[PDB]
Amino acid sequence: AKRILCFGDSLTWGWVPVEDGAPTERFAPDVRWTGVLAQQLGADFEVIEEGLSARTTNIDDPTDPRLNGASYLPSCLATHLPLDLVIIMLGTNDTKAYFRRTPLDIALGMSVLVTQVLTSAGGVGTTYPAPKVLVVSPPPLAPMPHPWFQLIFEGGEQKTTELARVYSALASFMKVPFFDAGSVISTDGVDGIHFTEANNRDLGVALAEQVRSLL
Amino acid sequence: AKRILCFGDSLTWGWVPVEDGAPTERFAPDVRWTGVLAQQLGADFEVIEEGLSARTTNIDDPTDPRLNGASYLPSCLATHLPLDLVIIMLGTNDTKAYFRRTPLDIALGMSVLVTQVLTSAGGVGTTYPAPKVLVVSPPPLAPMPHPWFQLIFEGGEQKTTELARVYSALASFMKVPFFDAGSVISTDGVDGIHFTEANNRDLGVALAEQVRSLL
Amino acid sequence: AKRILCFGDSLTWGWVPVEDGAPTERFAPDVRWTGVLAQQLGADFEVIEEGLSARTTNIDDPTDPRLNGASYLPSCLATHLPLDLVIIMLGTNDTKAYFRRTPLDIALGMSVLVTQVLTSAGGVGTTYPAPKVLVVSPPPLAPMPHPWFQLIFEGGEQKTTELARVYSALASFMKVPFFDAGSVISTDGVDGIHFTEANNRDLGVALAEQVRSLL
Amino acid sequence: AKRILCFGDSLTWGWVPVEDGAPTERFAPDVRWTGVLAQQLGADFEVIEEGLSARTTNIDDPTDPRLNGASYLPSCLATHLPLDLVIIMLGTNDTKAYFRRTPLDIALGMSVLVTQVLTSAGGVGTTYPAPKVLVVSPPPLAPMPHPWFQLIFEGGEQKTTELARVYSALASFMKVPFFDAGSVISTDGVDGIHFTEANNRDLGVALAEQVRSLL
Amino acid sequence: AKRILCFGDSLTWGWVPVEDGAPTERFAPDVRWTGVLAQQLGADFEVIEEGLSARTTNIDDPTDPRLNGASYLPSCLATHLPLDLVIIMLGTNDTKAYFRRTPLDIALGMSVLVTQVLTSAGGVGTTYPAPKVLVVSPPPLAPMPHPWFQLIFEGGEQKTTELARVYSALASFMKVPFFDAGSVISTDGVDGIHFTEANNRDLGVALAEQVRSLL
Amino acid sequence: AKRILCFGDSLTWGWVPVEDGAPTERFAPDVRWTGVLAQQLGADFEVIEEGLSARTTNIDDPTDPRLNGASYLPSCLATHLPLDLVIIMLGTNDTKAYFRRTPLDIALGMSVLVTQVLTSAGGVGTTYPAPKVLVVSPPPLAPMPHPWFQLIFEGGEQKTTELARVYSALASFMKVPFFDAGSVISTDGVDGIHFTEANNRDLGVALAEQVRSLL
Amino acid sequence: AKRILCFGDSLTWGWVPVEDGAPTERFAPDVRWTGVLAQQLGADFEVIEEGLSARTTNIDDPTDPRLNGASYLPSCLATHLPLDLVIIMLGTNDTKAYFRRTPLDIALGMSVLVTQVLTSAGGVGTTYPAPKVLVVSPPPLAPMPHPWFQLIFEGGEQKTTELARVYSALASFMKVPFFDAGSVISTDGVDGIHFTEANNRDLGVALAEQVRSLL
Amino acid sequence: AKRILCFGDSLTWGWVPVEDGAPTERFAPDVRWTGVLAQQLGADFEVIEEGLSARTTNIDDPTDPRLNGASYLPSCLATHLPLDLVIIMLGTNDTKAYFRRTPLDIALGMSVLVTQVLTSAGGVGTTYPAPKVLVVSPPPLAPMPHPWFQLIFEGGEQKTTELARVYSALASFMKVPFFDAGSVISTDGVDGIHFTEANNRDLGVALAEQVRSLL
Repeated sequence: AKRILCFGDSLTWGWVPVEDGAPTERFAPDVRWTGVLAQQLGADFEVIEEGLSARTTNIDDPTDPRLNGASYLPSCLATHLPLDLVIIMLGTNDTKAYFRRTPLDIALGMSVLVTQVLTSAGGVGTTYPAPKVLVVSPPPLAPMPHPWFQLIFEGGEQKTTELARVYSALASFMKVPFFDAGSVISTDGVDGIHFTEANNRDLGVALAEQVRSLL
Repeated sequence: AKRILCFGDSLTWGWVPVEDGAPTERFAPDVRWTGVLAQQLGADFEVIEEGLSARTTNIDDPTDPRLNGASYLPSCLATHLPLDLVIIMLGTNDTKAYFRRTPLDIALGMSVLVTQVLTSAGGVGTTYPAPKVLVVSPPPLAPMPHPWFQLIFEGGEQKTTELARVYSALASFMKVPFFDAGSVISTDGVDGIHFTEANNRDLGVALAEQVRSLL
Repeated sequence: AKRILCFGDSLTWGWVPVEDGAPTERFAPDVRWTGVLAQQLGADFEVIEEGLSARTTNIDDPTDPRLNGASYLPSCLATHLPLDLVIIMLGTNDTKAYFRRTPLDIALGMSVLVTQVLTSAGGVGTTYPAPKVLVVSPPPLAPMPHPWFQLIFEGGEQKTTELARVYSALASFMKVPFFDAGSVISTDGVDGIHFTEANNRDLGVALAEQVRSLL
Repeated sequence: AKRILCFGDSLTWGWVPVEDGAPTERFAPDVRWTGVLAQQLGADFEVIEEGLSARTTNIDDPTDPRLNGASYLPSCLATHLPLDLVIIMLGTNDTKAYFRRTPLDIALGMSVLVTQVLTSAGGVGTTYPAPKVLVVSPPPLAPMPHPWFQLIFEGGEQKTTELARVYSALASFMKVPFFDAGSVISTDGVDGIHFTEANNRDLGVALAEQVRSLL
Repeated sequence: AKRILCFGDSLTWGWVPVEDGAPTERFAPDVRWTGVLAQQLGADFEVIEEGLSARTTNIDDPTDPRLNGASYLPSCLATHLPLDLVIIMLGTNDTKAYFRRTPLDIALGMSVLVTQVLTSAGGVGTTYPAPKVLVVSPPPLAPMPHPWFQLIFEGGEQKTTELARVYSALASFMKVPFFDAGSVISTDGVDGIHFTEANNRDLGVALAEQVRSLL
Repeated sequence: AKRILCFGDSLTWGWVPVEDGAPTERFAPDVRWTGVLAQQLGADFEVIEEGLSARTTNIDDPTDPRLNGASYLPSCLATHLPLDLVIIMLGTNDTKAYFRRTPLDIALGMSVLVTQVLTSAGGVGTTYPAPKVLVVSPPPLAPMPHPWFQLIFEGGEQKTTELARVYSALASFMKVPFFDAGSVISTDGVDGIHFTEANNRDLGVALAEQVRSLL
Repeated sequence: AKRILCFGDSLTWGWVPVEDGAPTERFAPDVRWTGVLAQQLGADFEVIEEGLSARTTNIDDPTDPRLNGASYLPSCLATHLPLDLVIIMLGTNDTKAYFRRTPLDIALGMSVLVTQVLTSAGGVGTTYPAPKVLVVSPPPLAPMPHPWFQLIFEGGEQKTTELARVYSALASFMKVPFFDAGSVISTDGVDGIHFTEANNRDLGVALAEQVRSLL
Repeated sequence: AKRILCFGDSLTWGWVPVEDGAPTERFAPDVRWTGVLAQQLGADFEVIEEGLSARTTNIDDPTDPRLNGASYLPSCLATHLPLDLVIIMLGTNDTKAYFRRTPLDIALGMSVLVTQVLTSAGGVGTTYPAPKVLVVSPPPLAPMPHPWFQLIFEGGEQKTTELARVYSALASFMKVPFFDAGSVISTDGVDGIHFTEANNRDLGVALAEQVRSLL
């Protein structure tokens, strides 16, 4: 089978949006989009789920040492070889107010991740090739009813509206494929951040189409 | 299904032993012991493969920044919740000559990993409990025909022979389960380090029994 | 007896406000609010005083390496187990001009401390549970007659007026108790920063009621 | 009342020794030696308990970031002013095999702590003087039935036999008070490391005499 | 022959401008300005090419650890002794938006490099003198059709326009030779950043005159 | 004799202002103000000159690792015991544009140096007392004809007009002596930054009066 | 022409051995082995000289920050693309007594450099492939008359005798070419470390044959 | 007057030996050897005293951050220009048992200091040349009655006896002046470490001769 690694944040993990913000649980394996992707691709594909809630592209979060995507991705790639394609959907967490990042800064973080994929051939001690990479801008954020989410994401809705543009430009320069998740879904979870069951279905179906076309 | 994360090194990844040392490829999904484990346990269980070749317990390798297990594990656990059990088989790489580690130093690295599993409840924003842990000593190393492996593993065999004892002592102190892989297989790969198809099968069958006893 | 850890800054230590700014002394053990709290609760409770003047939530002070609350709290918690409750009143120092922090930044520092309490079960080698936590916003700052305090707290009053709102939002999200010190006292010390004897009395009496409600 | 800070490790915290090593609980407040000390001294004195299990003099423990005594002590001293005396009993953990420390190295660690006490006058913004210091060597370790404790303390029984000598030499050089806990008790806990109820009583009574002599 | 080291970025390496941004190749050795310089100077001179694409004066690039000029230059000078002149043309990369540098900041980076050249006498174990230095401001950037170049260089056109003035002031203060590449060429490459064949020729001819005037 | 340490920057070293900016020489020992101070005090005082050109209060200069005053002062104090008084005149370099410091930031740097003086009793192995400290604001800067000095000091003329205010407030709070050099001289050097012969004489005479009054 | 980068230490730079140890000069361009190599190969090849005296494989020298080969090589490769072959001769400096390195440690450093070459495709923004690599063990060291060289190289002659073996093993494992300089020359310089004119000729001739076999 | 910087440790500061080890005071200005040197040389020379008790050549002391000679020297040299000669007597503290240094390691630290002096021309913004250097081995240590000194200097008598040999070899290689203090005095202080009045006189007279011979 061809092997597809989905690297991302809570949107990849499958965070169930709740009115009280947190804590929550994971969408069922056949409901979260990575599962819908697996189902739509079929049994000659294997999907590997590497979504970590709150993960950023390449910035340390002072509240939690686990969340720097670029710190983890090289080790993850070498763990999962052989791989055919890595889907990277990140950037939503980088738009939190405390990071004070512009859309460019976020695209630069994404560029680091893209380069990690492109330079991954061989892993540790193998003959395996580098996978391809698909850069995915997350859908724009929506208004958030929970006061804490409103606070931590101040300015974030605005910055997420620019990610499709800056990620498309980056992908074009780096000669790697791009897909805008916002082109097929809006962020419809009750919290303004996460995905509904239908959001997950629609993105999984859309990404299966992208994956088939790329391989 | 109950979820089992197998955190380890090349022995968990499925490195195919070769006479010329490296490079190599991965054992087929149903051949490597993690796949044997999955097949033996059947559909009431799910296995997650997190084996990274050359990984250590908790020591940076000056040749490769990807290999410190303890740097990666917390992020891995939070990625994969919900989990029921983490099987950790590490320590072989720590016995390389260049690390100058004693069996105690290696057991201390394992202790860090055990604590990371025991303190993992909730992950990022969830209601999930911590998984159980199973500490696994790898089998003793064997004579290595390739001169580079002989060099990098000088003194290593003797240290691997002590890991069942030090890990059992650690596990008893921390009140967590222990299993010695060396109690069911010898290291029979042609390189003196990695596993044959039969080694993989025997370990997968043995670990399935261990999993059933714990979950 | 139930053990209550009071983790804070000079307002917890008991700094006596003086017209010449500094130096000063500590309020007497029966006058500072932690002592009032102890007296009001009686012998079924033991109050542990951990107030360090000038302490911040989680930011290094360039003038003094002792003042990062988050650097100290985990060691403090493991020292003081068994614990039933940790009361945290911090954020006033974070509002000093030189830190250039917003109310959100300060609430994020508070979030780090909350998580350190919530994840403290066991300490070093024990069977003890984590304590509960009570997040306390300090009262707003008041006019300051001393020229140096005027300088270092420029913009601070306005930030302290926002802390009840941002800490309440945080506590709600994290599902932990919140209390606003500003709901029972104003900052009445002559320096515009610290507490009078009556401020200490009133806060100690109010907090005893909070403690009894939680334990 | 005169204020006495007891800075130490699990022997100050009051670890209850057990046959199975860990986990355990704390001796009751009236049983641990810091409580005995307080009772023996009476109302003219106040005892502050700052014992952290596994704490070293001044060395980072790779397994736990909380354990470097010298990292914490300056903040602790400024927290607890006004102080009349600091009793420091540390060095047992420094004798663990993995630290590879000699008795001299351990005494040098103690020297750092002594200097932190001697240089602590004023704290943050106060008129208080520096407290006196009392350097205390812990009793020699004893045979340990638990295999993990045997492993981690290999060579440590021997090193602990030398601490009275090297600490006495240090304290003489630094012109500060010294007391050997081994002059009054042997390590009689079932694990070979920690104190019995009677050890706690005997040491508390002995230290009360030392405090009265100094204050 | 007198030896001339040309230390720079892609403008010194000889990056061929392309409409799709990247990837590209190097201008031929007789076409890039360092080769024109060598040809124009003739046999009494020797040119050493040390241009690294994307290199900055003295600032780490978060996307690529190879790019800090000041990290490399001292090792490079000691490698190439004996030297008569070092031509330094850098600053263009420093004007990328993500570095948030002012013309002054960039001139201060150039100052570090100048001092590295001035203090280079002897290298490792030699009797050789320091070379002279020639500070060169790059020409102003121009409009960039590629959306990714436009993004990463936002604000850069404006900052590059100031480099001749700030570098001239620096060089005057430091009492070292200065030349403005913008005095003889405009940035005519199709991407708005790199040099055409004619730009290379004109700059090489001009720099040959500067070299003869200094050596 | 009483021992007076003069800790400062180029204005303490005795930089001779020159129209061409740099390089320069030092004023003669009887002309620089530290020499005038010595003469005025007489031979029952010993003046120790510790002026380092370009030194800041407590901020690293990216162009030169020698220039952080606070990195050097504790070692300097311990070198020169016994000492009666330390005169600190710093802050001019902190006003350089690249540091992006406010007058408050610079006063906070000064506070670190004051504390280092006040906590210096005993040095290494001695019985000697801490010296007193005299905080001195440098005179305001003047117009600078040299384009490099104009560049690096942009915004600094205005900041230096504020140092007397912020340093007087700091000194008042810390209960240490203050003197404004601007109260007796203007910056009359041809470069707008450094002192003329008369500026040196007038400041030395004034500081001798201050020293006598303080001891 | 095909481009050959010679990455090395003083043996590549062309250090002229002298009886007084240091300082010295460089062998003439037609005498040092890199120039003999160029002459032997002729105009279809281009030799790039990157030898830095005292350079180590991958270890910082406490006396000189310029000397870590692995710190410099990635930047050097990207500078000099396009490249066809990198010849690496290093390890002599790693045998200095102060580094306390074994032959394995030195071969591990070499491994880092080999990996840097193998992973160098593309450089910064190019279409160029990775060059091939040739690992070269230096000849064994000889007796040294200068007392300082005797001191700093104590144990080094014995370690250098082992480098051909360990480098051969490493090269075999990594599936890259290997050549032992010691197979064609002995270290005949008067200082017991550096090369004579004839040593340079013989190695240049031998390495030209090696190059012709690879390209 | 020519300016002579005496850079050293307690032997340069003028530590008065005492039977109780520490604390002590400084020898009077005309009794410590730097003052003897000044009196002997007379008014055409100016001696600058830069002796810091416990200073090492270039190693951090874990007990005291002030003691790394190499961290301080470059800033000191630039402070004290113009300079004619730097006399460096260091290495005694590096022989303390806890540093685990060999004589070679200490000579390498001295080499760093020598290079700092040799490369000091110009300082910050000046026209001044580098001073000359004189490398001075301290005399051999002697038997020590104080138990703390016996402990911390274990192995030091042997190592200090080697310093004249290794420093002479170093100075010869580096082509700089060397003088052995042990050629004119023995360490006659009652503590076995520091100098008597006569030791000071004898060394000061000897060094005056060395200074005149070099200048």
